Amino acid sequence: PSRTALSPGVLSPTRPVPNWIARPEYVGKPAAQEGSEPWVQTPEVIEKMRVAGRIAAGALAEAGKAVAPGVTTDELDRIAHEYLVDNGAYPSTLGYKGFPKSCCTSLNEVICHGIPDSTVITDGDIVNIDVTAYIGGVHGDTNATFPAGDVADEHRLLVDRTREATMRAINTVKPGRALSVIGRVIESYANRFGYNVVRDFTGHGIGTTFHNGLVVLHYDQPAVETIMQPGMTFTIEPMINLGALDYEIWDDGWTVVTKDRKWTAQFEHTLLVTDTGVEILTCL
Ligand SMILES: Fc1ccc(CSc2nnc[nH]2)cc1
Ligand SMILES: [Cl-]
Ligand code: NI
Ligand code: NI
Ligand code: NI
Repeated sequence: PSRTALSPGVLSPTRPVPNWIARPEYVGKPAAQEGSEPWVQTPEVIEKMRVAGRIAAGALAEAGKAVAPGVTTDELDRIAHEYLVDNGAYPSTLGYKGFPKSCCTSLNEVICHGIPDSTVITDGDIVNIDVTAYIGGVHGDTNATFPAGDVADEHRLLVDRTREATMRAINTVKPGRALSVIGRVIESYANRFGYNVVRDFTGHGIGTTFHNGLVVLHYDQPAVETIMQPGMTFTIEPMINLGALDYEIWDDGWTVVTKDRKWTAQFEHTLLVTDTGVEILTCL
């Protein structure tokens, strides 16, 4: 048997960032300056995003390595935070529209945007950790769902098939392809198992800004005319649900949970469209 429905715990004090680390503009402001930037990056921007992406990948791997029964989500945040700052990177979530931590930790029925807190991870949980680094004036964004101890077959297959859906979408990235093929591949794969792909949350262009206005749908909608072009950088980050798509937000205003409390899994990479195919920027 698995755990029952989560409730919110208490947050640790705000984690400090040394002053020599440049803040993204939106830290300390109610909203962010983003959503109207070019989608294709310059070679110099792409080189800085390789750095940001590899640091984020490091933070995710170190926090992921710690996922185990007994560990709290706040403990995962401390590991991510420290990895980012010791690498000279600002954690993009920290202060983003007031978000109070340095990564999102979303267990079980939490679709996304779980706030690291006193919540204790337990056997059979699935723990998504989503972390973004801001360094060299650019962002790199990545996430993965990690099993804690032995997970029930249905939840283990949900995680594995979500990771496979994500890799299948990434391997469709190639200049000239409609961006829509990503959602077509993800949803067709998910529907084999009777899963539902979340529609209200999407992937996004990313560059000097965290969400540059480019939207990447994870469901099938071929009316979108956008084509993948060399130099474009965006995320693929499908959330796939065992149950229905209906959701609710906690009183904290951030934590997004499935209304029927059935579990959900997500993976995410920041990608570059190259002249021949794709490069994953959030790689170790
Ligand atoms: F409003 C928020 C709060 C936290 C995040 C970081 S999780 C995430 N990574 N790609 C999309 N979302 C993003 C937006
Ligand atoms: Cl989002
Ligand atoms: Ni998000
Ligand atoms: Ni993310
Ligand atoms: Ni993202």
